[PDB]
Amino acid sequence: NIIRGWIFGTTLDSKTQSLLIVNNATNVVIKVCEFQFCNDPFLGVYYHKNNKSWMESEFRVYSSANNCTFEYVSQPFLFKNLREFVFKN
Amino acid sequence: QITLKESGPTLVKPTQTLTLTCKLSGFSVNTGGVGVGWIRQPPGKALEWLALIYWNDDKLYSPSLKSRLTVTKDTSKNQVVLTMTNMDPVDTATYYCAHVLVWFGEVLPDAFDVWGQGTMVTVSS
Amino acid sequence: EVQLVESGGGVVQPGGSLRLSCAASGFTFNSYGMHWVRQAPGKGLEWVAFIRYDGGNKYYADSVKGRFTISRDNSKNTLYLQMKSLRAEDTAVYYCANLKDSRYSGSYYDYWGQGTLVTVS
Amino acid sequence: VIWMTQSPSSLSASVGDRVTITCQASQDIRFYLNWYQQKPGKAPKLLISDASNMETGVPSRFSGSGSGTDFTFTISSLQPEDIATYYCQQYDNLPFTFGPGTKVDFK
Amino acid sequence: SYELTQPPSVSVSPGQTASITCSGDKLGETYASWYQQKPGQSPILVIYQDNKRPSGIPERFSGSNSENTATLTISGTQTMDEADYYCQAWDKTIAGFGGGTKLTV
Ligand SMILES: *[C@@H]1O[C@H](CO)[C@@H](O)[C@H](O)[C@H]1NC(C)=O
Ligand SMILES: *[C@@H]1O[C@H](CO)[C@@H](O)[C@H](O)[C@H]1NC(C)=O
Ligand SMILES: *[C@@H]1O[C@H](CO)[C@@H](O)[C@H](O)[C@H]1NC(C)=O
Repeated sequence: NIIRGWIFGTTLDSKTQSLLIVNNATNVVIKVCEFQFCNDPFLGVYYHKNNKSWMESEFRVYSSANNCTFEYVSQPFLFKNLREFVFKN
Repeated sequence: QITLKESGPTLVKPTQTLTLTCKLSGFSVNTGGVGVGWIRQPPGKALEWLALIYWNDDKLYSPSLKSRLTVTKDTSKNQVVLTMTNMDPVDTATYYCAHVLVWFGEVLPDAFDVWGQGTMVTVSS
Repeated sequence: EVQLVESGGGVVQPGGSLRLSCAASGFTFNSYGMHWVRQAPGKGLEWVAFIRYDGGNKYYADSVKGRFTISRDNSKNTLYLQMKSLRAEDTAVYYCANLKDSRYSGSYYDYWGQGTLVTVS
Repeated sequence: VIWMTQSPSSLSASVGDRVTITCQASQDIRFYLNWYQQKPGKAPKLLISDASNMETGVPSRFSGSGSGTDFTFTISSLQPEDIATYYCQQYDNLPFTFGPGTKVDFK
Repeated sequence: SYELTQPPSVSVSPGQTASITCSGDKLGETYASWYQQKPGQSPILVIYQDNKRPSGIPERFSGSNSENTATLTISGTQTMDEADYYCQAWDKTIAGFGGGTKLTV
């Protein structure tokens, strides 16, 4: 469960609206804002004494999230496990 | 700021059931990552863990007392409730509530970052 | 790493025809749209045509519209330009490129080929 | 068709000098403008996209700005290696177009 | 409950560094935490995950966990630090607490 979310947009900067979809420990968050994204966006997590368990550390996807137009919250979207998605606009 | 407070009876007789209520503020009991536990401490003695409840309705109990312990929560009033049945005189102690830090990957408790004030309970005829 | 190689250039007469191609490698060619841009010696850049990643839609400059056709093959990772009814004014170095474009191409990168010289005389 | 123009047509400057190039669009293209650099015998290289977005690997002495119809390109401290012709491209609407270009020479 | 062993007390002068340790069977396999308590009051978390301070906790506090022994240290111990310190650790999600150590300053 390393892949957590996606960024969609055009310029992908603070000039225009962009769509950010991120899963966290208990929910899924969808936001649309004039985000100022990090040079290399990611989520920070740390691990327990045993490698089997982990906890939320910091959120490092963007430096700012101004002029938001949309927000939605629900439950997480997420042998080996195969997950498939289709994204349309 | 995150705060918790205990309330309930301060005196019960032997062979009676006690209910203690924890009131919380600064956070919602329905928020992910949230949990609350209960601990008791007899006069001059060390802390003894009783039980805890998580936001996902998962629960843990101390195996030495589990048979007499129940923990529930009110999702509307933001409260957590502990029940101890059939108390004996030896169960005289100060009872505490506290917030529980827990790991998300695999259910595993960590530490109590926020504690209440404690309420003294006497068991006596 | 990323390569774009134009070829098929040569010397032809007015009223004739010539077909150019551009080989692509080192990247997911079939994921990107492509542009043709030409430049005469001592002159600035002239945009020629654009084709979508799927080879669906095609766009042309008025200077070549009705005479030139843009096409592609995603199995051979090759971009093509079919030019008919050539004129002296078509003398230029023809480039294939993946132009960075936040609106149309969707590319986050910008690549240009070596260019191939076409002469009409 | 959106037409692009540039000013000056050419300029000369010494090492350490500040150099500016102005571009103008016949139509409002928002910030949808690319700045390209070209030297003789070579293909154009992109230095700036979306008006002011500096490309990775481009030296900090380069910058861009402007919006709507009026755009600018600046070199804060000209080097011997910065002698080249710069072009503006608009990509708001197809067909895309390039400007006439501005040449920077050595003083 | 998980077993934790502590000294009954430690004694230092003000301005000196105090150290309280706790031993067990599986401390090297689990994270330890420490709490400070005074009579008539609830305990406060001073150290968690072996060597981390909670916000609001004086910079004097530090700790470690090695050789199946947990440590709490107070650098430049003040008279305000004259309190009972407890060690906690978990084993298979079962809690354990030590007897507590009374620190005299
Ligand atoms: C955790 O990973 C480390 C390697 O980084 C390994 O040495 C250790 O044994 C692992 N522990 C468990 C419980 O998997
Ligand atoms: C975006 O937010 C700023 C304040 O942070 C405001 O001044 C500006 O007008 C807003 N832009 C739009 C289009 O609302
Ligand atoms: C996860 O996202 C939800 C929704 O925004 C938020 O309430 C919660 O605090 C976030 N963090 C955790 C640990 O759930």
